[PDB]
Amino acid sequence: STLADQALHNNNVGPIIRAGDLVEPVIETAEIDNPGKEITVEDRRAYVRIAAEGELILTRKTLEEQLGRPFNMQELEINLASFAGQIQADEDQIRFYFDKTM
Amino acid sequence: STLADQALHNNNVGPIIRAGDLVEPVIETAEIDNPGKEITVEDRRAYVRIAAEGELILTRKTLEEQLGRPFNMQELEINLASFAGQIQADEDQIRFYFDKTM
Amino acid sequence: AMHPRKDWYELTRATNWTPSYVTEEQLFPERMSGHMGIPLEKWESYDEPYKTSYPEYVSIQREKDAGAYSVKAALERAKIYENSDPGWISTLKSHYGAIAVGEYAAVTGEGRMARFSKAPGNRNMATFGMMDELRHGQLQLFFPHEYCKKDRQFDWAWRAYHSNEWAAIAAKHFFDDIITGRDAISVAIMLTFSFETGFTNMQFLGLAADAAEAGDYTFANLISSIQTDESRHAQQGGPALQLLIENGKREEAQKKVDMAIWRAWRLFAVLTGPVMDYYTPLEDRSQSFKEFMYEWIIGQFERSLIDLGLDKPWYWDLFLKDIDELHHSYHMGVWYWRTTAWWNPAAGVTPEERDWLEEKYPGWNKRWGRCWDVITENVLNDRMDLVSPETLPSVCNMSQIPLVGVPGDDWNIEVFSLEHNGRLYHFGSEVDRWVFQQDPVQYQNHMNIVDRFLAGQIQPMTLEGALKYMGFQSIEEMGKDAHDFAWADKC
Amino acid sequence: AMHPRKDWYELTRATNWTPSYVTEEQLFPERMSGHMGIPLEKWESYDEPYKTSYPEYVSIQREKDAGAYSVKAALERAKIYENSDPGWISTLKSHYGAIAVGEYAAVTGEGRMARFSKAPGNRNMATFGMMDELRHGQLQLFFPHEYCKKDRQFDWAWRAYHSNEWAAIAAKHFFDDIITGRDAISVAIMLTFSFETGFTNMQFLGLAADAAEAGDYTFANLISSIQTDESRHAQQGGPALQLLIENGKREEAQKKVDMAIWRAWRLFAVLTGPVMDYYTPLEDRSQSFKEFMYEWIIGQFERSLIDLGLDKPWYWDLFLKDIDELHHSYHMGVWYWRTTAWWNPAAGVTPEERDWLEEKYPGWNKRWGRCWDVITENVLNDRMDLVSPETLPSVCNMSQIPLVGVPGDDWNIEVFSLEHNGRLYHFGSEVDRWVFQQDPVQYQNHMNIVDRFLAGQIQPMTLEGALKYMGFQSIEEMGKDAHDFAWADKC
Amino acid sequence: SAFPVHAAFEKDFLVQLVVVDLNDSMDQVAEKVAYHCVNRRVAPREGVMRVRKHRSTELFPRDMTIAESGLNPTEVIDVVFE
Amino acid sequence: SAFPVHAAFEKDFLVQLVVVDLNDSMDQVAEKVAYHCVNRRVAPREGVMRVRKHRSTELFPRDMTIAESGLNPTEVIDVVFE
Amino acid sequence: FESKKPMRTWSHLAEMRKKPSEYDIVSRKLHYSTNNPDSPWELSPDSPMNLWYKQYRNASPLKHDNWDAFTDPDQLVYRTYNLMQDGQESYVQSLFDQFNEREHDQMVREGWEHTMARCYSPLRYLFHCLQMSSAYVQQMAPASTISNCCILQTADSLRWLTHTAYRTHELSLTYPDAGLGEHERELWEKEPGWQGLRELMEKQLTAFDWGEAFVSLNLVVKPMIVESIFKPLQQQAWENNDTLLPLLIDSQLKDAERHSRWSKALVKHALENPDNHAVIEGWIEKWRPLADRAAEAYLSMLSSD
Amino acid sequence: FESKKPMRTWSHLAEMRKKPSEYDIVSRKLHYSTNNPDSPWELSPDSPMNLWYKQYRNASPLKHDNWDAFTDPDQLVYRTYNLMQDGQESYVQSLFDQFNEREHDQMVREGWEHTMARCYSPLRYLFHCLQMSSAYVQQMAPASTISNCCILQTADSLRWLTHTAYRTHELSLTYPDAGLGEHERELWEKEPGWQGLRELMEKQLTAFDWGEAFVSLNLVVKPMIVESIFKPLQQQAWENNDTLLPLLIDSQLKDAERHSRWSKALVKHALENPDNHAVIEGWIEKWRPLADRAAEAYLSMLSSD
Ligand SMILES: O=C(O)c1ccc(Br)cc1
Ligand SMILES: O=C(O)c1ccc(Br)cc1
Ligand SMILES: O=C(O)c1ccc(Br)cc1
Ligand SMILES: O=C(O)c1ccc(Br)cc1
Ligand SMILES: O=C(O)c1ccc(Br)cc1
Ligand SMILES: O=C(O)c1ccc(Br)cc1
Ligand SMILES: O=C(O)c1ccc(Br)cc1
Ligand SMILES: [Fe+3]
Ligand SMILES: [Fe+3]
Ligand SMILES: [Fe+3]
Ligand SMILES: [Fe+3]
Repeated sequence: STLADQALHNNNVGPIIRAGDLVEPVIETAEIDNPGKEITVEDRRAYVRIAAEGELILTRKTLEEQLGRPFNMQELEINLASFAGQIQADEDQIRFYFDKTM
Repeated sequence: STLADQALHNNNVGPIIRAGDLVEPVIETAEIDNPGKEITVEDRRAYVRIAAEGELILTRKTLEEQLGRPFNMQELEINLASFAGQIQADEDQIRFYFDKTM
Repeated sequence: AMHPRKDWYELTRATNWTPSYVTEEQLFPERMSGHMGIPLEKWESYDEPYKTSYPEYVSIQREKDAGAYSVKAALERAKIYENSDPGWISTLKSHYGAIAVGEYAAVTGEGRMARFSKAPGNRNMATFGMMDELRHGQLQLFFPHEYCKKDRQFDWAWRAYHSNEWAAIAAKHFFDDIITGRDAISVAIMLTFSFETGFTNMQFLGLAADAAEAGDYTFANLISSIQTDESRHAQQGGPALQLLIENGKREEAQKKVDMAIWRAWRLFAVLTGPVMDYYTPLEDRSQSFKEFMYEWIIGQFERSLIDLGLDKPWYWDLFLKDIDELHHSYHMGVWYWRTTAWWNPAAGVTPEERDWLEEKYPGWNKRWGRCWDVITENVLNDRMDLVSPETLPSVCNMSQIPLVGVPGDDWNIEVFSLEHNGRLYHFGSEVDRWVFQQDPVQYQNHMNIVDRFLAGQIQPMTLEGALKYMGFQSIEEMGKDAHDFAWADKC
Repeated sequence: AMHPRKDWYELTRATNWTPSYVTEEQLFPERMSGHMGIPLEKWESYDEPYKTSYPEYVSIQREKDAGAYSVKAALERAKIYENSDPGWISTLKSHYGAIAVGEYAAVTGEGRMARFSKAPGNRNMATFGMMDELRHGQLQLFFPHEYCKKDRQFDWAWRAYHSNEWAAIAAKHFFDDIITGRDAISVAIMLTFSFETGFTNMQFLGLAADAAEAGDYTFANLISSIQTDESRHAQQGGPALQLLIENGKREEAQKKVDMAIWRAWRLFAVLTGPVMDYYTPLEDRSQSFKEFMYEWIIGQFERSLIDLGLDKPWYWDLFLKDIDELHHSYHMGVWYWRTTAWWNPAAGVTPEERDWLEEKYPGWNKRWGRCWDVITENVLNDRMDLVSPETLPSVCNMSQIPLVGVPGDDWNIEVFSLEHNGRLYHFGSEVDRWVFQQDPVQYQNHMNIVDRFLAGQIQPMTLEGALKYMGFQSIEEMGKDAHDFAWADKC
Repeated sequence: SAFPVHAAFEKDFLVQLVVVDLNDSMDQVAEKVAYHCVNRRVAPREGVMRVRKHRSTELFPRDMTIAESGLNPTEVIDVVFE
Repeated sequence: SAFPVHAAFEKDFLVQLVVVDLNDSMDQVAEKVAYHCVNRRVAPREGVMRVRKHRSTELFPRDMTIAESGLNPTEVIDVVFE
Repeated sequence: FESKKPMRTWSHLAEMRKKPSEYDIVSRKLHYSTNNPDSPWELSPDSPMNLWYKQYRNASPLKHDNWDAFTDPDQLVYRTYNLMQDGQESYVQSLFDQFNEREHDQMVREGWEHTMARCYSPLRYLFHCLQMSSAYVQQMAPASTISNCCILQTADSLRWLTHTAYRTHELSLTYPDAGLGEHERELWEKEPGWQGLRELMEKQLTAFDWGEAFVSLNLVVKPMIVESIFKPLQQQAWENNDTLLPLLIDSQLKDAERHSRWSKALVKHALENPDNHAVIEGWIEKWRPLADRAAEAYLSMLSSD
Repeated sequence: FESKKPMRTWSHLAEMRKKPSEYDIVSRKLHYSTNNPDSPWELSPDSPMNLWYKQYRNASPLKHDNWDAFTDPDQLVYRTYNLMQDGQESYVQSLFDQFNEREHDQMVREGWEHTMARCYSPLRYLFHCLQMSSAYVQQMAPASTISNCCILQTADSLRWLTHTAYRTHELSLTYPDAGLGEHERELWEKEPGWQGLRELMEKQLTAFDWGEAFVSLNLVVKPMIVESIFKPLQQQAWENNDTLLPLLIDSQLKDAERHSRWSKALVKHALENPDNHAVIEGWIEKWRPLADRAAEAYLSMLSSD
């Protein structure tokens, strides 16, 4: 159908953060670390779907600054309930991304 | 006044346990470890006032059995919001008690 | 000082070796391993994209549980059980019964990979996976256990998978097919990729959104914490898929995904569909079942499947049509045969709800509404004999769920049947028949609950006999209307 | 293997020694230590009944905080600020403003003991006490901080103790008297025994009960967790009391308790009193202020005081009468002068509330009711000028709170005045005057806010001038009726 | 004697197991299926109920018996209105 | 000139600061206190308002001034009805 | 149907004399695959995995009519396991940090890096075999309480593997010319000292009967590793001024003793059926020779230099 | 008055260029007692404690216009301090457990127990003096950020005391005839090797000016303890086959370096006012000789038999 093809043909990537102390810091980090991407946020109360087109980076350093307490990248797992895109993760950041463009 | 007199002239001793996973195990332990005392319970939702006349003992062994997981007596501090009576505590039990009888 | 994981990680998965005292095929038998003849050396390129290490795992999982349990403990007196809409309580009962012991079975799916996958990174990530599923099974028994003393239906959080109740058979026939009953690579593709990036987001996050609207934070917080583990261990699937594709097995990979997605879809439509569009109180419906499907399965999962180099499933258009229709009929079946469920289905057809249903599924009142009109009139006229069944629904030989179609003004119903080795089988869709045909040895001698009834395995051959066969141990345990028909007053 | 604490505990508090290079009195000066001439050796019999050790403390406190913070995190979306009754929101504003920086000041009371108590066990338990109050100050800044962005009154969680606002002066005058302004032994008896086993149970647990009724579990869980620390460090008081009694200082100990309890009472009556009987919504009032007083102060605290060997205070009957009457007038004062508060007082006088007040305090309507009748009629007539003050209340020179009495049908009001060193002071009770006379050097040159107003320290001498002096920085910060007088619609 | 069929009644939402008799006419079979459908989830209507093999174009004659029909046990039929 | 008193008005709930003049009569003083009490928290009534030192048994004459009365600034007075 | 009241706990625990514990609530009677002898899994009764389980679980000569009553003597659940191991592992990680600060690896006796490269770093292969094998016993065991002990044992095997990987890499920083982190596979495949161990594990990993798997792994192989590998390595480390290895091995031995404790409890349970004595003794005598040769060849290699 | 929008954070932090951290929010500008120079506390301005603060805090020669701006370089708060120290303390307790299992104390060189009884166990007195002294700097310091560092330092001093109590008792189990746990007060009061330290601490505890208290405690006494007590003990433990004491002390030295870190940060903050250089240097010169004598007497005792 038209609605379904439109839904499939997206390039949205990014984290789905469960309700808790990481929601606002992750939204802020997405905005800061992807300047000139528009970040979209869908609030479903128990989780928030955060996305950008094609690629979205969260760096450890920015997330620590927005969270306001010491933060290692691996701890994001406590609150990363899902994500859109493939994930490329390391000690400095996580990148959500797609190989293809739809 | 008679109301104040009556309130003061009590010999109620025992733990005030805050809302959480220790309330029911502590009530059950008070009953088991003080056979032949009536245990009274006043439920104020955020806390529960558990008492007996003169002396109330909570043993570590009984509390561990009623709580259902390994438990050291010192941990009761996580949930012991207040108590009536003087306290004599050791690694095997806590005893709440009064020196005087009113 | 400590040395960063990137510098020693490779040694943690440098564990493949060339066997000399038994053969490679003796060590990794195809029936358990599923390597499709791809040589050991090829599997060494497997690169799990979501890594962890033992010291980090134990520390982080310690933290995750401390939060889940603290939240539960702090909210014991929030009056969820006492004050929630009974439709919400039924949602909890259905969830814990359908999920807890199935999570524990998933330990075995993960174990199958930990022992039999030829990819070393897969064997390690599957060890964390075994642990995660243990966590999930234990959390989902511990949490409902406090409600045993409130309601015998909560006993089914433990009992369901030990029963022959029809929905438990549907759950086990699915999970035993994709989790416990196939080789390691099949698990990687059908469980971790297909089911666990494709559907579990619906039941553990979509449902969490509804739980938060309903004000049940103990539950919302629990299941969203669980799904954080899934987001990690599910990432075992993609790299297996990529490896099959690189080694000429794209066709077989595609077939496994196409099968697993359809099988998951049918079970999901009977369990989550009615929860999202009927049991959850209208005011707490964050989105409709279809809207959540388009978010999680179409927008997220299917787009990811394409990014990885697979194609849309061949049955795409049938699937889209099914999302509009199937769960409305599955709901109607579960409610009409509510006595056979271990939860209390809510009818969900007050006028205000029917307005919402019409908005979300235009044409609903001229279809399912026609059946609900007859049902509603009988309740209003105290003709309750007519709102309880006196026969069995016909059941799919694949999904184990009743054979349904679209009722009312443009009635259409189709059963897809097959004669095979002296038996007549009936399937609820073209795709369900196709699944059977892909692997008849997996399925052919299985007998669904109606087959058993007809063969004499259910005695006495009566409603009560079937209910006792299904494991009900008291009158209280059988499903009833969630609101004791109080909803008809609004009609 | 590990050796149990009982076997090495004595060594942790074997730390007294006989000074040789300075005198005992130089090391423990009476003005900071408060030993009353009791020799070093006698203090070694001090035996804290609620012990802990460093490794256990850090482990257990780590756990307590993990729970408090997880609960806050899991409930951020519960919409407490948005959906709570405004009276409940004002209760939070009052609490955090009155409490957070005062908890931090309590660190200094504990530090006073850690350095200057002659009892080794007291110095160690006070070190844990310093840490506990640090925790309490930090929690009760961190928690309200999220509401800064919603409402400027929450700035006062930090700002209040930095202001000359009248209620902050009352809080500071009390806590500086019993916490930071006296010797170590006075702290042990006035703070840890009197205030902390006597009254904090009310504000932290009685209020937690109302909070749980109101469905604010983040707050209820926080403050009850805080009180678990109090239950331990408050037990520094009893053994000090017992030691003074054994060493011939019973009369001194009795006087310190009598003073601390009364001082605590007057502040508690202006802060917690109106919260429990007026700001908390009627349906959330677990017990009345008086009922809680009889549970916690009479039934628990006064009974424990008698058990330890002290007597009922000389002012017993006066105290009982005050419990029936004082907070009703204090509430009326806070409300009528609401523009000077940093929270929005709820009037709490709809008919249904007035009925509850009458049941809980027979005769209420013929007393305070009479004033509320005049107020209500002016609101209904839109004469709002008549429900805002154009002068200042007269204020007690001890408690820093307005001088009040019983209004209406059996009007009775008494000021207890005193000439001292060429100055005229006014006190709101016989006991407050007596507290002054116990230690004039502590109080004599202090000027209350009305003294300052009359001395020309507050310019201009108007409402605006007083509001500027009290530290308000915007219109929003000034207290208003919690419901914007919507309660008048029910009258 | 007992003969199980799976039956789909017109305007209903499902197929049900209905046990009929080998010697039932199609009229009798239709009435046995209707018992589990009409006034339960399907509104009653005027008309003559007919039986056919599932999704078939051709209808069985009204007086034809299950035995004469060639139907096998557990085959699917529809009950529809002419 | 300004003369502060602390005044308690009959049937009110508190004592308030009220600044009067040194040469005000007791009648003028009573009216200055009444401004802050009557029709705010105290019902108006008929009768003559009288001034006395706090809780004293004797009333100041109506026409006596603050200066004549012997009151000191910041002393407490009651305003009560005959 | 009868009318019955709510139960205090699961119906299967409702007759317990004592209050059910966390362990009981979350651990007991979870394998529904043992309920139907003819159809372990809800599929065709002769599906491949159904045939596998009928042969390798249901048909084991090791027999008991209530395996589900088995109890882990430690009564571990996921939550308590992680509390315990975060404690032990934090401790080990702290030792690594501090010994590294103190430049421990520089002070070991000349040549110790070569003994480590030959005798220690390839332990990652051995430990991974224990991990794979433990996962096999997990998926085949006829009670969830047994399977749970095996899950935790699988995790512990990975813990040891990871210690070994970490220390192999770390040692290679001080001693970059010893083949550390480079030659382990070749040693595992070609070096005589490893070949007894490799043959033992390749064969053990192909013992598919659940009982034989359990006995060979936990009663034969693992105790041999304690007495013939772990302890002799501690003794050699001491002779060579490696003070870190003995402490690390002591932490690993806690896990090993725990594995032995649950295994012994399972033996005791099994022995309720007198027929099982001969079954177990038979498997022990079958596997003992391979274990003894594995140990001999390893020790002969270790005592070289 | 005007109508203003809500602020993102506390009014005093609202002009920060970046988002306030947990540390900033819960730690900064909490001493209201510095607001009114005439009345630190809300009482009579010449109440005894007001006179105490006006003399010993407000009138200190160590001056700065904004002590509140001081920042703990580690930015510790209660929550993060407990996370850190539960890690470090659980490690030390694990060392105690394992070294006890291995019977470490039995293997120390002959006579070491007597050196411990004399030079180690009476450290509980010195550490308690540091604890009392740290609590004094807490209660007198003119900024809450300074006082917070002092609170945590007070707790660390008690941690060290507790280590010493635990080990004194433990040692005495193996060596019951050495006066361990029995004679420490006598040694602290009468043994020449302790008299320099005791004179130093009795005098330091009577330096009531906050600045002098801070300088003498953190810039003179505590660094002396590191170089003249902690490190020499580690060296002597090494010569006597005590392998536990050096690890214990390394954990305590982590705390000691943390104390030096915040202290140096406070010094740097103070030196923004040029006048403070002469003030600090003068207190250092004043206190150094006592500290040197303390160290010398302690080392002579540690070196003998
Ligand atoms: O460094 C990594 O590989 C990494 C970091 C964070 C997360 Br979540 C997962 C993996
Ligand atoms: O052993 C003790 O001394 C003890 C035990 C429990 C608690 Br709570 C407090 C003290
Ligand atoms: O793999 C999973 O996570 C899973 C599997 C089955 C069920 Br029921 C729930 C979860
Ligand atoms: O000691 C205490 O716990 C305390 C002191 C003051 C305030 Br405000 C709150 C608590
Ligand atoms: O508290 C108890 O003693 C108890 C509880 C449940 C069961 Br089953 C058995 C005993
Ligand atoms: O654990 C063992 O070593 C063992 C166990 C059972 C039997 Br029978 C023989 C030996
Ligand atoms: O810490 C020191 O050693 C020091 C500090 C400040 C000055 Br000025 C001189 C020396
Ligand atoms: Fe799971
Ligand atoms: Fe999963
Ligand atoms: Fe506190
Ligand atoms: Fe306190």
